[PDB]
Amino acid sequence: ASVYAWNRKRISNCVADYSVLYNSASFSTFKCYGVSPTKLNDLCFTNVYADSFVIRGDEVRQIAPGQTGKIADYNYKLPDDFTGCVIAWNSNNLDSKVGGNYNYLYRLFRKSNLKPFERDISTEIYQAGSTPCNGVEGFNCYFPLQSYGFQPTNGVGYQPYRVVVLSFELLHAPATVCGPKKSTNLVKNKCVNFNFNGLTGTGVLTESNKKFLPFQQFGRDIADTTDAVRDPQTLEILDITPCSFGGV
Amino acid sequence: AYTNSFTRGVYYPDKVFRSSVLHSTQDLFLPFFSNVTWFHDNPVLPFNDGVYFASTEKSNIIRGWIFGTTLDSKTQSLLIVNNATNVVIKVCEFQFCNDPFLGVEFRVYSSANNCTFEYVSNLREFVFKNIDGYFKIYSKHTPINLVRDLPQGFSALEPLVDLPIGINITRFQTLLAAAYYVGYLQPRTFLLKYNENGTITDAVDCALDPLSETKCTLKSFTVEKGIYQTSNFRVQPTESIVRFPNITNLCPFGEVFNATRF
Amino acid sequence: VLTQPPSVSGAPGQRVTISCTGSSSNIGAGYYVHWYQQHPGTAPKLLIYGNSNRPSGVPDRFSGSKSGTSASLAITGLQAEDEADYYCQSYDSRLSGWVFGGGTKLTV
Amino acid sequence: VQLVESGGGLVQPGGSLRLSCSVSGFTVSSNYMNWVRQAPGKGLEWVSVIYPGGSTFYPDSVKGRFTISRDDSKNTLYLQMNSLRPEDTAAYYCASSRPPLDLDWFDPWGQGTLVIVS
Ligand SMILES: *[C@@H]1O[C@H](CO)[C@@H](O[C@@H]2O[C@H](CO)[C@@H](O)[C@H](O)[C@H]2NC(C)=O)[C@H](O)[C@H]1NC(C)=O
Ligand SMILES: *[C@@H]1O[C@H](CO)[C@@H](O)[C@H](O)[C@H]1NC(C)=O
Ligand SMILES: *[C@@H]1O[C@H](CO)[C@@H](O)[C@H](O)[C@H]1NC(C)=O
Ligand SMILES: *[C@@H]1O[C@H](CO)[C@@H](O)[C@H](O)[C@H]1NC(C)=O
Ligand SMILES: *[C@@H]1O[C@H](CO)[C@@H](O)[C@H](O)[C@H]1NC(C)=O
Ligand SMILES: *[C@@H]1O[C@H](CO)[C@@H](O)[C@H](O)[C@H]1NC(C)=O
Ligand SMILES: *[C@@H]1O[C@H](CO)[C@@H](O)[C@H](O)[C@H]1NC(C)=O
Ligand SMILES: *[C@@H]1O[C@H](CO)[C@@H](O)[C@H](O)[C@H]1NC(C)=O
Repeated sequence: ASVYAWNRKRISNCVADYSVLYNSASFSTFKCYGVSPTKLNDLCFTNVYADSFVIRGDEVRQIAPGQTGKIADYNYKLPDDFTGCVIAWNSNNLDSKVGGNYNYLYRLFRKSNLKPFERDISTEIYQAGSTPCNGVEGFNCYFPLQSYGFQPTNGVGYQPYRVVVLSFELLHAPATVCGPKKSTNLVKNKCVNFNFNGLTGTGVLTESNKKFLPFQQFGRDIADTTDAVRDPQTLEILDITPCSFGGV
Repeated sequence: AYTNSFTRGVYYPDKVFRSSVLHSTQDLFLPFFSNVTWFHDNPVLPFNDGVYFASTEKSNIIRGWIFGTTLDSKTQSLLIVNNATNVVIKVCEFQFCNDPFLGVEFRVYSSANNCTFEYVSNLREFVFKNIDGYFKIYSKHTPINLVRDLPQGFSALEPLVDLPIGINITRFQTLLAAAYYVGYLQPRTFLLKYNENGTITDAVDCALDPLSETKCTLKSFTVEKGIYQTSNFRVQPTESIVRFPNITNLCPFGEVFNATRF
Repeated sequence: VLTQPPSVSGAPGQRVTISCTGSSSNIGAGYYVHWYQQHPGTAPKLLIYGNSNRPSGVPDRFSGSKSGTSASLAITGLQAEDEADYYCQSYDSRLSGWVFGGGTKLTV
Repeated sequence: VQLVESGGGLVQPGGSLRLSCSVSGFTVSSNYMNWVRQAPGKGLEWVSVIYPGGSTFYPDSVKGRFTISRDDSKNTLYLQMNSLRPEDTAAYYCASSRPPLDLDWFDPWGQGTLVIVS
């Protein structure tokens, strides 16, 4: 979408594989605000909003909290406390046309600045002066939007770049979007420090001969002590035996 | 119309395996022998702590529910439609009909904007409760051998889904294309009897009578011969009495406001 | 500041141009070379905007082309309309400055 | 449209000027505005860049000294220079309405304000 009319996609109830985006070299800008770019997988949020737009090279610096300019103030404004990472890459060989690619537009003239994540898509001819335009362009009557002359012969500062901003929103909600989870090899007949989903402790795990119901994740004994767990991956039932100890 | 709920409405409090143990837990449950309404229509009904639903349809006429608060597109509401082999769970700003129904065609809402969540996966019993943002649904499908009754048997409802949707459910309405029952859950403590295979085979409603109360104190399903202390009687206050002295020595306000000279 | 020639001299009638070499963020000054025909003693008057483009009222002389870190502000048919001071501008480094080059006082 | 600058002239060293940049036709409140200074024999550098939303950018010429503004009621801009450095001896320019696939950057210029600042 055009930067003046950015396409907001809500990401929820899914596994956010941030390691691919971080590890790859396809992006030229990767500015993370409020999160650590190498710890992003461990941060769970209620909503993730993917703001997709194209800006010019010189304006990539403007896709940040606190920036100003024709785009930052009249097209796509970010809040000072924006949380998320801004990812952008050079798209010169994708959007530019020999005769100039003018299909990408941005808003240049507006009565006031946008609110965070405000999408103003009005096409009313902007009245800059005091004379009503009444649908006629002229003195003090300027169209509020203007197109970009994207061409393959333009310098880098005028080449198109594709920018994707992943906005991280945490609401009073379960927080359904998280990164991939770590898993390790199962160790049997030895004392290990284990963590099965949310069940943690120390003990010896052996093959179980117990039969759990299809919806039961772990077993607990008469003293509220965990004595069996279901393996989250292979649906094996494992008994937890406390590590041998005693007086000497 | 009303009927006797008997011992129906128990569900597995959590996803925990327990073997040959009596577990004491307090949660929202359908009271044993509660007074439950027998429906043969579909008005909007209030939703308090949770709702118990059961139906005895052979033609599968009743196949949906509406849950929410405003139910008029002002707030989010949950729409569930179970057709054939595909059940759709959707939370959106639905604009519902003033008398919603399904045909035998879909005329439930006229618009369903700003959708936030979607998931697809005889005697039928369900429990619907929204706790801390999770909408928990339990169900059981069993044989039925009565024509106009609620068999006096026992089954525990199993967890089906736990939708992580921040929905406030205070009223609800059923969706139909038959008879069904609606009851309400209360915060009582139950003693659940687990078998060696992790299922619930019996239960005691701890508030049903002094004998059931005794069972909870001993945490036994069998009460032995003897005398047991089970509760604590307290007379409650019936009024609120506040007393202060006679109001005397009033301030000479009359001497200022009704003064002969200002 | 882009390197602009100090001055341009000639009599009218010979085809001429005012080349202006300046990276100005590259892109031929971002096709953003604001060429202005500033009259001597009067405030600058823009001649051609969007160097390749001719703004309203631009003379038949008006022309403009930018290559790499260089530009070619051309006036065709040298006539009395050309004798003026010329100024070119572009964003400072890579900003939205509209900074100005060396300035070209074209004197006949 | 007509943009007539006022307030320029001779002011003693070190002071501040509340000059005004009148504009006709286009009420000067909501167009991307720029203000520049250009001394004799010198070039025009963007002293300030008054974004129509309100943001102001003073890239090179002005340094904490000059404030670009507009009087909303009269549709005429105001050109504040205050705490002018001995380096501020120059003239003013305050017009930005680009157009009449394009660039449209800093097209017009008004009558200008000429100031002698010793
Ligand atoms: C001044 O006098 C008036 C009436 O003469 C008082 O108004 C009366 O107040 C008494 C309470 O003390 C009421 O019982 C009467 O019914 C009121 N009557 C009227 C006509 O208002 C007024 O309260 C006096 N001032 C003060 C300070 O008590
Ligand atoms: C987990 O992934 C493995 C990969 O081989 C697959 O064998 C296993 O069935 C998956 N687990 C579940 C619960 O589907
Ligand atoms: C239901 O309530 C009515 C009066 O409110 C009572 O007479 C009736 O016995 C109740 N039903 C049961 C099963 O107790
Ligand atoms: C049930 O409804 C959903 C959407 O309302 C639809 O996609 C699905 O195909 C329907 N079921 C069948 C069996 O067609
Ligand atoms: C869409 O839903 C969000 C919350 O999920 C709410 O903030 C927003 O106002 C809704 N949009 C409309 C038009 O109601
Ligand atoms: C529930 O309703 C209260 C007011 O009725 C509101 O403040 C709260 O945010 C709502 N929460 C959800 C999850 O619906
Ligand atoms: C419990 O499960 C075992 C399967 O190992 C089965 O043989 C036994 O009959 C079951 N008992 C009950 C009461 O379901
Ligand atoms: C208050 O009034 C009652 C009569 O209503 C009187 O008997 C009592 O003595 C009074 N209290 C005092 C402190 O005089």
